[PDB]
Amino acid sequence: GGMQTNSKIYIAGHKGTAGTALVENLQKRGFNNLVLKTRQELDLVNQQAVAKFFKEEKPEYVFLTAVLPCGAANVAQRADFIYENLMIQNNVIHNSFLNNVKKLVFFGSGYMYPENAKNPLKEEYLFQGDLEYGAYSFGAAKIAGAIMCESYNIQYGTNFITLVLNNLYGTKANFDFGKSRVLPALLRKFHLAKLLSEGNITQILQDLKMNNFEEAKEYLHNFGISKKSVEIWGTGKVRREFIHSDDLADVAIYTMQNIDFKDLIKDRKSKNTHINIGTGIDYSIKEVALMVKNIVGFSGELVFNTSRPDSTMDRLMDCSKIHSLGWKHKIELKDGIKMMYEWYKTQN
Amino acid sequence: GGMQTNSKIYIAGHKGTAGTALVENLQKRGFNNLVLKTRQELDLVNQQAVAKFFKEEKPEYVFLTAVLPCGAANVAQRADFIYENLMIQNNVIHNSFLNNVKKLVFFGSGYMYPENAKNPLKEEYLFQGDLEYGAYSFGAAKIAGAIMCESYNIQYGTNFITLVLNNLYGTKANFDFGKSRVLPALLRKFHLAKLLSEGNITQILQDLKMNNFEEAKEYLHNFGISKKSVEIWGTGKVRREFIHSDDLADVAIYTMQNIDFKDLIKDRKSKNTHINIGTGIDYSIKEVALMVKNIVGFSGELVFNTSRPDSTMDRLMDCSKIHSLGWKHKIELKDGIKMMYEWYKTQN
Ligand SMILES: NC(=O)C1=CN([C@@H]2O[C@H](COP(=O)(O)OP(=O)(O)OC[C@H]3O[C@@H](n4cnc5c(N)ncnc54)[C@H](OP(=O)(O)O)[C@@H]3O)[C@@H](O)[C@H]2O)C=CC1
Ligand SMILES: NC(=O)C1=CN([C@@H]2O[C@H](COP(=O)(O)OP(=O)(O)OC[C@H]3O[C@@H](n4cnc5c(N)ncnc54)[C@H](OP(=O)(O)O)[C@@H]3O)[C@@H](O)[C@H]2O)C=CC1
Repeated sequence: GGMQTNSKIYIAGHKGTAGTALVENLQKRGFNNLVLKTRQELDLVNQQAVAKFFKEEKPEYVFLTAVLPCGAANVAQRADFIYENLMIQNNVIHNSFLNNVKKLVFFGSGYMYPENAKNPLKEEYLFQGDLEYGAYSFGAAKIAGAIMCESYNIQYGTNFITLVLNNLYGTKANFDFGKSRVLPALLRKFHLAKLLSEGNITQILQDLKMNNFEEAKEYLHNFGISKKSVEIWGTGKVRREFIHSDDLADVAIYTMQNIDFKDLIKDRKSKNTHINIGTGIDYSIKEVALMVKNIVGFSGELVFNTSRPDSTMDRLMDCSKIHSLGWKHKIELKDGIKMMYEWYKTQN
Repeated sequence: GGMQTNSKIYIAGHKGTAGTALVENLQKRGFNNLVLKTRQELDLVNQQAVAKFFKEEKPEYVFLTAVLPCGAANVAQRADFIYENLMIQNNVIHNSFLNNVKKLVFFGSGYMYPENAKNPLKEEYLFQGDLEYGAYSFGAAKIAGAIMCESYNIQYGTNFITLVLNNLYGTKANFDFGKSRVLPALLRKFHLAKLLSEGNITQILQDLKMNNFEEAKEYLHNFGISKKSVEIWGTGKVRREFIHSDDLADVAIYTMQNIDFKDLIKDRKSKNTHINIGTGIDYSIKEVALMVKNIVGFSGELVFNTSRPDSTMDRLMDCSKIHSLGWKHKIELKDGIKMMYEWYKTQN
């Protein structure tokens, strides 16, 4: 009946934001029989390496967090987003089946839903219109991962569950400036703005990768940071939903212990058995940036540059299905950002 | 203008219905430099074997015809349809790019289009609604195939074209009942029912490769074959489009010679760069069956078994795009069935 304290657990991609929170929350709950492989010891795109790993380690449970993620900086990698994510998904999912994995959890993305779908997004809005253009191939790969899980559950009686989320953040998130995840990057930008407005050359230099402070200030300004203001592109009315990675780990563990494919099936032709996860509430980028600015204590202005349009669709999950299955989020956004900022300050 | 007589051409899946016609057409047209590998010498799902083949063979052009087809007999293989076809597509397309293949042609399916799309199906109907339940995971795989070709073309400037077709038949078809498509299967059914009505036990045993007539008669009845009737599972009302594999080979070769990715993009609106191929004409399964019945000369009647959840989905391509690009079909259905039947009695 679900995971046991001695169950062998593989968290794929365990160094990422979701993966780190899954490791720490599993062991806080008493599950420490973990199998972990960094990218350098196991390239999940390589089918031979993945098949060898599953044959040797025989994990009983799998949390598949590894991804090549679509972001504003790397959007040109249209081919890589579909190839690499399809290969990770196929390799891990099929080899879990071959080696009699008990349950698996795969994480979907809100980019799998049509660009013009109604918010809040229901699980049955899959395939109801075209995907957003920049995330088109990434979203198609996420669709194929969700359909793969379901197709293995139907043909082979596996228990492979897809949980779909929008924006992740966490106590120990990826604040690196290249793969610019929305909430961690906003937090760091207001933190650097506060350090700049205080005249703190050293901690800026340490917090950045850099040794030339004039180069640092130019780098700050490219991201809208100034002594007396933070400027962000757009109207500020684009709306986003966020989930703290402790809540991500909480629902993923709850799914392992409680939600089986039979719990999701329709009366006949069962489809759309993926489950949305999230907090069910969204905020405008203006409301989020202001919450970060207050938590950080930056004294300067918040400015929205409406000359270059934000373009983006709103994304908010309808979480009524996971609620009915017995799980709801524990961390509200203001409390979650405060957790993230306290860890961030005690870091470098 | 592209492939030359001495260009090295790889036809993946060369022993199949599409692949056999492509091979004979290429050879008879003077292309003397073909690489062919059976499934036993090259498993296209195995990434390691495929990467070795391209690295060590360096084909210049690729026709990707290998597939796990979705038919009425194997509809239960819902997981194999998406995993196996995704792996074949991923391995061949990516290792083509990795080894500087000049051009590739991939075959999509009309199951990639929404079940309730209007007919004739336009290329832009991709993602405008859900897929039919039986072909769902197969159609999702074929969607990802078409999107990967386009994505590699966009990011890397490859020249990977997707041609999308509905029902395939051909002169040297697979008649083997475990995998045979609906037109070759109907052909063998009426032929067998004709032999049964004529009473020649010996020829039935030879066609079925059986040495017990009581087992033979049980096998025929279970496939709906009798002295006085052939039954078909369905209403017989659904309308489908068929293309003969010689026409498929012709348009695949015509595409390789004439149609480039740069021809397919309307500037910034580069999406739906797949191309429908077909004959532009529909037939109900009832119309097809008694056309087959009259060509084999069976004296009996059709019988329809209604079944709990029949397809109800028509499939007919809109071919305006390929027609404007300079190709039209040549082989009408009645002529193609007669070609197939003449080859059939050559084997039996
Ligand atoms: N974060 C978000 O805002 C969203 C997250 N999700 C989903 O949540 C899941 C995890 O997200 P997140 O935690 O943000 O992902 P991260 O990008 O933070 O971490 C991903 C992990 O995958 C590893 N990885 C990538 N490619 C390979 C590979 N070929 N072989 C081995 N390891 C590899 C990376 O390793 P390295 O660090 O060495 O590259 C990294 O540790 C993903 O499925 C993602 O799509 C869904 C929607 C949005
Ligand atoms: N038939 C129809 O009505 C429809 C057809 N299509 C299109 O038809 C195209 C192909 O037509 P067709 O040629 O008739 O399909 P077939 O199944 O007739 O041919 C498939 C070929 O690929 C080979 N193959 C399959 N898997 C592997 C593998 N893992 N390694 C090596 N070889 C493999 C098979 O070999 P083996 O014999 O060893 O399996 C066979 O020779 C597909 O791309 C599909 O899109 C689309 C929609 C409907």
